[PDB]
Amino acid sequence: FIEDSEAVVAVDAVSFTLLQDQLQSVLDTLSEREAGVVRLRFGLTDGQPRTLDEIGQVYGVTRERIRQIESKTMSKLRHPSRSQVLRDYL
Amino acid sequence: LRGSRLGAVSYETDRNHDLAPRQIARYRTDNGEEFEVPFADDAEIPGTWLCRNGMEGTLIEGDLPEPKKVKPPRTHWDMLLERRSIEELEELLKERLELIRSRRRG
Amino acid sequence: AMLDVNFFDELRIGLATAEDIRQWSYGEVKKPETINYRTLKPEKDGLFCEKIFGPTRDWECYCGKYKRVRFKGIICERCGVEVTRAKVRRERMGHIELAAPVTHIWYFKGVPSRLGYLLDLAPKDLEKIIYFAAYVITSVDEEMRHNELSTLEAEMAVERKAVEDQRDGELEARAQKLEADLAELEAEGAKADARRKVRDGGEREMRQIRDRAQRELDRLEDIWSTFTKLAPKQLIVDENLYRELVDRYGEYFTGAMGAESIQKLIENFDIDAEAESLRDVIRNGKGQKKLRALKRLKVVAAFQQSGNSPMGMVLDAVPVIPPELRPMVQLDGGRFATSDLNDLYRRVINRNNRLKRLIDLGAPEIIVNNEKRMLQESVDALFDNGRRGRPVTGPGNRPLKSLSDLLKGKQGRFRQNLLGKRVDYSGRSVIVVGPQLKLHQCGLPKLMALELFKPFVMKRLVDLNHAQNIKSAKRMVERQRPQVWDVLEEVIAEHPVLLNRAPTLHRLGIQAFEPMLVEGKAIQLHPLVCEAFNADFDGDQMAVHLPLSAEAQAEARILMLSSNNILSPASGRPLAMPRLDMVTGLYYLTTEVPGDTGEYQPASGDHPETGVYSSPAEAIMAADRGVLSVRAKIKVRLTQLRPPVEIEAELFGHSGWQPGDAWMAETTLGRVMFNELLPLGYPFVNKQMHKKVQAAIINDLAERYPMIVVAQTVDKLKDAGFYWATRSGVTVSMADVLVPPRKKEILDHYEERADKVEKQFQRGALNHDERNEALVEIWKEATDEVGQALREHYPDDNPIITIVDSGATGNFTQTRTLAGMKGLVTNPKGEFIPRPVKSSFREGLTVLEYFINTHGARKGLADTALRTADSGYLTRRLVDVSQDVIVREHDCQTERGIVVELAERAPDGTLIRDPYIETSAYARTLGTDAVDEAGNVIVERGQDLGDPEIDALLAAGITQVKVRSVLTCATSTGVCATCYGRSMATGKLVDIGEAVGIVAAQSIGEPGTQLTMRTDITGGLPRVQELFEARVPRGKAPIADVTGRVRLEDGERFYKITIVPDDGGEEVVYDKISKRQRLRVFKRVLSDGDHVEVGQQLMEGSADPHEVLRVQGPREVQIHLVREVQEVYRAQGVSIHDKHIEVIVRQMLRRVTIIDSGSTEFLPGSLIDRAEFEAENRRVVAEGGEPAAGRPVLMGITKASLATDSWLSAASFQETTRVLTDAAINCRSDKLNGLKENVIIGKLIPAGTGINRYRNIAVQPTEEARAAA
DNA sequence: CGCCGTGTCCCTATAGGTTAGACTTTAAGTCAATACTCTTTTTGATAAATTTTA
DNA sequence: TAAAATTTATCAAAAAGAGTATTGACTTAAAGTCTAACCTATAGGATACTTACGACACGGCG
Ligand SMILES: [Mg+2]
Ligand SMILES: [Zn+2]
Ligand SMILES: [Zn+2]
Repeated sequence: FIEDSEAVVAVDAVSFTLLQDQLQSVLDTLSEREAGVVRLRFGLTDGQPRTLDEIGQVYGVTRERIRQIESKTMSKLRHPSRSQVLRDYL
Repeated sequence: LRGSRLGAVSYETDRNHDLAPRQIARYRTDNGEEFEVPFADDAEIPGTWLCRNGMEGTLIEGDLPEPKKVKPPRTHWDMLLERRSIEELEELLKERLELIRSRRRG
Repeated sequence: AMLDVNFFDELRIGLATAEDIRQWSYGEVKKPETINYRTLKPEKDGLFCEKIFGPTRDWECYCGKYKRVRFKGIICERCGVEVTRAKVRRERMGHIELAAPVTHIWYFKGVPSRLGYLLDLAPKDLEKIIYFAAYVITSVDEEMRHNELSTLEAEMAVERKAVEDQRDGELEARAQKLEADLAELEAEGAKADARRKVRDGGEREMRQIRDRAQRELDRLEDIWSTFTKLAPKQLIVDENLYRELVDRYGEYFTGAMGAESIQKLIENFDIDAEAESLRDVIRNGKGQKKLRALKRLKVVAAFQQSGNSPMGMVLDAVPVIPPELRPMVQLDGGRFATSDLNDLYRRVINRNNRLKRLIDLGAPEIIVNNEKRMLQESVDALFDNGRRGRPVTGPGNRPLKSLSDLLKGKQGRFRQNLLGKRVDYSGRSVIVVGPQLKLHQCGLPKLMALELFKPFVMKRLVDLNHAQNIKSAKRMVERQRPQVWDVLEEVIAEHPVLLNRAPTLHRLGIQAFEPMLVEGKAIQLHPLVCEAFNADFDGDQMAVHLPLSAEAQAEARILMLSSNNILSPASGRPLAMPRLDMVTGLYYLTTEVPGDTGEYQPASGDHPETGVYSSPAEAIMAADRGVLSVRAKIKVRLTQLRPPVEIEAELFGHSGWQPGDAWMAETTLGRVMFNELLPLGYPFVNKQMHKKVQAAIINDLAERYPMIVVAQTVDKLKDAGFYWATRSGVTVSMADVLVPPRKKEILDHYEERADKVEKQFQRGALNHDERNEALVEIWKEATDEVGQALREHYPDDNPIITIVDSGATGNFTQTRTLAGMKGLVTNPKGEFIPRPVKSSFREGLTVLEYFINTHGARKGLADTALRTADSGYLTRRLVDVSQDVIVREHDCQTERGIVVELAERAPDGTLIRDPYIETSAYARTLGTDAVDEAGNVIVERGQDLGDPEIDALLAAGITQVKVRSVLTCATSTGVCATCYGRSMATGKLVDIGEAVGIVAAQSIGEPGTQLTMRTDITGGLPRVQELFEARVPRGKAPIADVTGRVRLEDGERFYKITIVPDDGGEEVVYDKISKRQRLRVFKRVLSDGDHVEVGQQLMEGSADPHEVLRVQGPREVQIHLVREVQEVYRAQGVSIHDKHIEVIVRQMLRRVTIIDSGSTEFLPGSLIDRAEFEAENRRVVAEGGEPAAGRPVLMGITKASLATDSWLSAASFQETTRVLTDAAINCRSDKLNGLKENVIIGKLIPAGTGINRYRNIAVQPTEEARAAA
């Protein structure tokens, strides 16, 4: 009679898969620089979260430029067009 | 009632392709059995290891980096020697020596 | 394995060596630590160590260096935990390197002691050797001990001579003291006794002193005799002797104590030589020695053939079960929850650690041996708690739960969750009757179809753009937002839902219905499946399941859909037959009332007939107007109904096709309206729809027409039945329960007789029991007379008697008790109370009479509960026995077969039909042909033999047909198809995948419950049980052995019967036949000089199937068992076709017993399958010919199950410990081919849609349609 | 070979280890001034198709 | 029956932020490290006490 409060919720796992897919599509709407900065900044490609200096190094620019592209991209995604699609997962 | 073994669960695809490359290291046990221990590439490989058998096993690669022996557990001799002096046990030894050899000569 | 598939094809048990153990383990536990007290993380090298047993967190090592998937398969170089998924802790095992050997508790203490046979020692003797209480010599040479002996008897003579130097020193010293007694006694003036009291004291001193010397000399003589007779492989006590023997004879032998010495014993045990000696003994020995060799011979060859080297009994390194199977769950609040395997493992580990410590210190033998004993004790406790001593308990003195108690008894896996499993996608609810659904449809409350199909509706209302994604759909559905329902109808249509009831007594307890969303919260069930489900509406609940895969929904839609499963599996009578209310409606619809409104009278002269009606349409119009009653006799002119056979042959002869033809008929309007329900091809009926008539109609209509027509016709009958049951005016009012005017006179007439009987008892003319019997008979006569007067009093339109004589429900006795007399009421013990009750329930009983009625009814209720409980046991056993009778081949092509009685001859001479033909002859396939008076063939070989052909046979005038049966099917594993005949459920031939064994078991053990007892032959369900158990009958009765006349004699207070042979030489004498019995009556009573049969029954009663087997072969016992069981089932009026009982009986008579071994492999008294026996004889006729002599045996169902080959099912049955241990000893290999072994390991069962003839069919578009596509 | 009974299912002293607590570095983050060129927006500012008027 | 008039086309210019940086500056997050300090594992203590809490099968007997 002991519910294991750690089991796979079934709907949670499939929901996470759907979130992965939808987020991937939305990020693919971003420009190449934008998609790259987002994926690296939030570790969507290897699970390692790269920080601003690493991202500026692998793109060969200054970290201030990386942060500006970051802010611009975030604001673009906050736009309801590509936002309301992902609201429900949260 | 609701309980759960103290722990956690993850929901991520088990990608079998893009991982961190491993590096199998051999660790010979005292009896000599070999037990593979996969290690990552950029990873300081230890000379010794606790193997799958459960006894300490050293690298098949030649390292032999000092046994690092420890002080012996206090012995009965240690617990006796403090309270009593060597010369003091000497007279008792001679008493038993004469006792048993008197039995012998008899 | 580590990686698994569904191709599992052999589960092979076998003892495991420690060499296999330290290669299983992924580490080694060494510390008795469970989880840290403060941080609540597992310990290193403990019982939960992540390095040994794998991470507790998905893709995280202990110290947290690697914490993601990209690092997988690697081991972190500092905390040592291999980073991987966190369910390996379900599967990785450990081991414990013991410091000293230890032995099992299963192959030693469990009766019989397998080790005890193995090493040739008794169990109690070994229980002193492996618990450190007796030494053992492991080997010896003694060649030079021969010469050393001579030296030591010389030294023994020297020692005993020194002893005698001491002894004559005693003699001399006490002699001097005794002459001092002389010199101080005689010299002095002491009393003559006193002066010699010292004399006696000294002589007594020498007596006790020579006792001292003599006793120590016997001690030395004993030790010398022991050394001379020192010999190996024995049990020795007196450790002191052992010490003296060793330290004087330290060479010449080695001897040790405990589990290491026995390890050596097994090391120095040669199974080969011992086995040859055992063969020699069993071949040449006799009596007890031969048998003791046999049982030992069994286990020794078992080890020899397994090649398993019994070392598995001495358990070195001990394996540790994975942590997750023994969880440490933390119930919220901090209260931890162990699993009690943690505690036992901790005990063993603590004791092993302490033993290692003591060994290092070098403690005296007392402490080390005690600790080894405690290790052994705790290992034994862990592998089984409660064996070899009192249970190891804990808090609340509750016994713990050793691994065995997880795999034994009723709470082990092998008698529990491997039987039943909670399932997702399920629900239940209370049921209500829906007289609007079709037979296939069913109701389903919306609030229960939105939480069963929730994934389907989620997907669907995502696809229709009502939700942005899945999460929105889940929340919306959970909030029952307006448009979920509209989608729910779309996801429901054409998707079955199995509707099960509990108890699932028989096969129709689960059926598949197409759901139909209905409001409320009660599952609306179609009323015509109540008979199958045994579901009244007093608050029954049913469980809705949900098939998911394409195969599952196809299964429901095709196999289990209600419309297809109309007929019953047992006797083929319909179970969608309109019952109860509908039957009353149809009766009232089709009954005929003379003198009703608007009859046909041919009276003329003044006016015409005024009875004819041009069409049933005009008849209905005249019925709506108050002219025509529905039940008046009229002459209609029909054009859409087929006339009966005689009228068709009259008006049309051969080919009257109805849709156009016209014909008149004198019937009632009700019967026309009724026959409009039945299909067009069916002839006109024109009867009064008694329930049996409707049973016959639906049986014929199901035997000749497709199934969909049957379903639609049954639905139409249901509708008409309800509609005309409302109009029938069947009510109950106390003005409508008429009492018989002539009751008081009847009661006075029988009261006078009761009074007279009581007077003859009061005057002492008869004893106490006889007057009770007389009163019982008188009041039975009174009950019969009151019932008869009541029956002749009532009219026919009385609703109570209308309900009864319709066959809707209720027998006539209940009417007799409602009005008239209750009659005799039983004792709590079973006898009849002689009062008796004389008031109807309409008149209202008095106090005492109600008390007696309570006696009866309460006992009845308790008995019904227990009877249901027992029916369950019988069904379980029958299913176990007949789990492996599944139809394999289309045709065994055999020619043998039983004969059928089939309308025995009349004395005057006719063909009177045998009443029980529908259970014994129908649905069978002939092996021979029907020929008569050297005429033509009538029915050829292999025909279904339904009703029309039976009518043809009875018309042609034959009485016996030789028909096939599942008793003589010659297929190896299970029956063929043509032997099983028509499947009683389909109406067609049985398929090639059916599990007819399970259908037979269910159909036999289902109609129990309602199986009463009688007023010393057992005559109910226990009788059936003792028949199938093949017990010796409670009322054993003698059976003849050979023909001839009888030697009848009435001896002292009981009988004496003997058979006069006609060539049987020795006369069989039956002496001790009691006076309480009765002689058999047949045709007249058994008279002296009467000619008896070979196996004629002497005493009316019952006989033991073993004896009739031994006398009259297998055929006779099969017929006897079938007849005897069907006698019970006919007595209760339950229709069971004989082929089910024949399946079970065929499962009884498989094996044969070995009376002569021949020279090949077969122990006498052992029971082996017939096919194996014949194959072995076929093999051994070559390579030198010798037959093993076999005799047929009849064994009960339980014993038949006990001899199943598969250890898995065998253990799942009962006695798990014994089954598993013996299977292990013999390295048993199950093939996973039953329908019970394949329901455990989850793969596909070899029956129905699981066998490879159906599971591997290939489906492809046909080339023509594919090209058109 | 049969017949039966009964067995069994209180404290101190060392030492290590732990964390906590906080200072001087990093190393990663965020703000703001200028700056440079450039597709595109955005509002502005003149030309041309559809409707008013005598 | 033709203008005087009311709205679609095109850029001029500013700009406007994008396409894009830089640089410097300030900040903090951490974090590495030094120190502090506080559990926790570990061991050692001296009159004398001395053994607790219904059936199935095998072995004996006849
Ligand atoms: Mg009920
Ligand atoms: Zn680690
Ligand atoms: Zn057959």
